[PDB]
Amino acid sequence: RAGPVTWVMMIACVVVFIAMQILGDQEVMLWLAWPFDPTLKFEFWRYFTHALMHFSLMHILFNLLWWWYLGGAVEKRLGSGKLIVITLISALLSGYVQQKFSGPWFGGLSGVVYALMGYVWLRGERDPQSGIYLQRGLIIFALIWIVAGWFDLFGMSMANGAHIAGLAVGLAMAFVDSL
Ligand SMILES: *C(=O)c1cc(N)ccc1[C@@H](*)C(=O)OCCc1ccccc1
Ligand SMILES: CCCCCCCCCO[C@@H]1O[C@H](CO)[C@@H](O)[C@H](O)[C@H]1O
Ligand SMILES: [Cl-]
Repeated sequence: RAGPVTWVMMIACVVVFIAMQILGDQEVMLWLAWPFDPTLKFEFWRYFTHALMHFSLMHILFNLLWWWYLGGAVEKRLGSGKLIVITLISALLSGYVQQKFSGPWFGGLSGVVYALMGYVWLRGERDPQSGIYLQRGLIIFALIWIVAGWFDLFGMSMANGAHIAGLAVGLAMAFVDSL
């Protein structure tokens, strides 16, 4: 069974997605988006809660599938705290990069997913004895997912910088952990 962090993130993402359909996207953003006014700067949740908002059925579905699988394996084999820190750092840095080039109106677990991909793969590669690795088939489907994003496939128009930021964090932490 999926652990407490894997579970609560999925719940939170569904609750927020529901809230977005009922109230509208823009209204949910006013509460959860990255600070878009200087007066909102000390509302600390906003540097993270942008990761809980999704705009498309397809990104929430696939973001949560990857989260469920990679997050779940990290949680079970390496503990809940590990998953928390990976999420918080990747959300913060991917958010930071995104807002820098495209402004404060954005959201999604896309960045956090890149970080779990990076983490799980590089950790399996460098430190087999940890128990976690990214299976061959999944490397392939991860790469297709990455490629679909990079080249704007399937009518998608996302920013690459934030995704790079997320992957960098996952690699960095995998590097640190395999010493
Ligand atoms: C982030 O949300 C993101 C990042 C990348 N690189 C690709 C997609 C997404 C969102 C997502 O999962 O969208 C669905 C893509 C998809 C999956 C399967 C078939 C067709 C399209
Ligand atoms: C560009 C010139 C005008 C700027 C207008 C920006 C107003 C700042 C909005 O603040 C936000 O208002 C929301 C509802 O209005 C609340 O949900 C939220 O708690 C609050 O933080
Ligand atoms: Cl989305």
